[PDB]
This record gives sequence, C-alpha cells and structure tokens, in this order.
Amino acid sequence: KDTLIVASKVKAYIKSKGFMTSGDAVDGLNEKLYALIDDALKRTESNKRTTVRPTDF
Amino acid sequence: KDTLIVASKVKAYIKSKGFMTSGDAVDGLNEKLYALIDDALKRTESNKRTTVRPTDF
Amino acid sequence: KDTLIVASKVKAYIKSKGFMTSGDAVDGLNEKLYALIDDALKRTESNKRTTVRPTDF
Amino acid sequence: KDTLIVASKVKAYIKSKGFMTSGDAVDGLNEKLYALIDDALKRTESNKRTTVRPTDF
DNA sequence: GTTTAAAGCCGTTTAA
DNA sequence: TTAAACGGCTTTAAAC
DNA sequence: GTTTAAAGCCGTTTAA
DNA sequence: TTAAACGGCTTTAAAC
DNA sequence: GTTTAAAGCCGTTTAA
DNA sequence: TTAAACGGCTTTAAAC
DNA sequence: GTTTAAAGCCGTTTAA
DNA sequence: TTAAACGGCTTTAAAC
Repeated sequence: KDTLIVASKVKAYIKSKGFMTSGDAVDGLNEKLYALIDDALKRTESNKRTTVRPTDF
Repeated sequence: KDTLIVASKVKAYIKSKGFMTSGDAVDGLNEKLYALIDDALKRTESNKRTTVRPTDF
Repeated sequence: KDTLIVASKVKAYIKSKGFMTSGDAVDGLNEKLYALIDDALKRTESNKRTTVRPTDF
Repeated sequence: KDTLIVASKVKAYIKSKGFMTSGDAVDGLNEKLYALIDDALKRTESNKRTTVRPTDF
C-alpha cells in the first residue's frame, strides 16, 4: 500500500510541537490514514452516495 | 497549516474502492490527520517521551 | 457531564485482556465517548437526517 | 460481548442535541467503544505497562 | 567509549 | 515547475 | 433495562 | 380533488 | 518498612 | 426486577 | 501539484 | 409528449 502522507511535512509539524519522529512512526500514521478512509467509504455508501465528503471522515 | 496528504494518491485509492472525491474532501481528511497527530503528541508526552512512535497514533 | 459507560463492565473486559484500569481511566474513556457521539451528530446533520445511525459513529 | 454503554443516558444526550436514536445506533456505538479500548490496550502494552491510563484511549 | 536511534545535510530524480 | 523522497554520512544524545 | 402497547411522523395510494 | 389508510420506525410511559 | 495505587469484598440504594 | 455504583477496608505489589 | 478547458452526469423546465 | 438546455460538480488530460 502506497504512502498517502507527506513524510517531510509530518516530521516538520511534529518537530514544530517540540518532538522527534521514530523511524517507523510515519508508516504507523499511514496505516491510521487508510483506516480513516475505509471508515469514510462505509459512511458514504451507508448514505447511498458515490462521492466522499469531508463529513464522511 | 500545510497539506500532510498526497491528494492524487488518496483520490486514486478512493476511486479504486469505487468512489468519487468531493472538491473539499481532502481538506476534511487533512483536518482529521492533524487531530490524530495532536492526540499522538499528548500520548508521547504522557509517556515521558520526546519521540513519537507508531503506537502513539 | 454524566458517565455514559458501565465502569464495572469496562474494568471486567480490560481485566479479561490481562490489564488493570487506572483510577481516572474510565473518566478518560467517557470523554472519548462524548467526542465520538458529537462527531456522529455532525455526520447525521450533514446527511440532512434527524436520526443517528450506527454508520454515523 | 456485553454492552459497555448506558443506553438511556446516550439516547437522552443525543435528544438534548436535537436528534433521535435509531434502533441499532447504540449497538454501533458499542462496537466503536470496544475498538477504542482494544486500541488503548495495544498502547498500554507498547509502553511496557500493565495499567490502562486515560492517555492510552 | 560504546551502542542505539534520530536529526541534519547534500545532491539527484521522480512524483505531485 | 517544484518539492519530496531517498540513501549515505556525520553529528548528537543518553545511560551504563 | 425490559416488556407491552399506544402515539406520532412520513410518504404513497386508493378510496370517498 | 382530497384525505384516510397503512406500514415501518421511533418515542414514550408504567411498573417491576 | 514504607509509599502509591489498584483490586477485591461487602452491603445498600438508585438507576437502567 | 436487577445490576451498577459507591465508599470503606484490607490486600497486594514494586522498588528503594 | 497546478492551471485551463472540456466531458460527463444528474435533475428540472421549457421549448420544439 | 419528449428532448434539449442548463448550471453545478467532478473527472480528466497535457505540459511545465
């Protein structure tokens, strides 16, 4: 499964909050991103829609 | 706040699951991504750590 | 805000997974329950509905 | 799996926000509650701890 | 001094 | 047209 | 929380 | 031309 | 032995 | 009609 | 990823 | 009686 996140920007934002990022952290976030998207598609379908809206996530 | 998402890849993945993406869907996903990261940093800090782990998300 | 969770059953389930429950853990879970419900009501409303469905959470 | 939710209080809270509750809504919320708890126990374990904290959820 | 792991730089190449 | 990834190298830190 | 039964809504289709 | 029926769903109440 | 915090019991009372 | 909360008491464990 | 412009869909309302 | 217009939304493509 392809990375859906911009690693550099995630690391830069986390650094901005005063934290380092583990070697495998971004991979972990990517996995949570996929689950959010999959949950959203179940909500889209439940509302008899073909188009994912911000409200579905 | 910068986009943390690869828009093209998210739209392509959603399309692969048989769905269209609204004009404002990606912005909505971005907002949820930020909340997940902010939740994670509270977890990192609660564990007296300076480094975000995949388990924190 | 009232407790929406059955504390005894939460502690018993967590114990069944081989874990103890902190003095303030249940309060923390209650807070996450409220956020889930509030997110769901935003989804219900976005779908022009008056009735919360399982799919909204 | 036992209900972890106080149904009456959830229905009353949702009603307070101006919404009805579907016949199967509470069951749906229960399922999300279990996933939150299971996520938390993975976080507890990742922190080499035996006791679930509010921060783990 | 050692180990472990994370940051920071630099240059090149797709990818977005 | 532009930035993000990437992979090698060195730095840096913590703790023993 | 449960059961039982009645009300109240909504949308469609005859029936009056 | 119009309202009454109807059937599914949720609410509500009482009492244990 | 001490401290800190969590479990486990018991009995009563609403609450669900 | 039933179980969950609750508050006091003792146990238990970890680490110093 | 961005911009520009064209296609394709869907639902409603005249127009032919 | 029927289809063409129309206007919003998303997709798609090309090239930089």
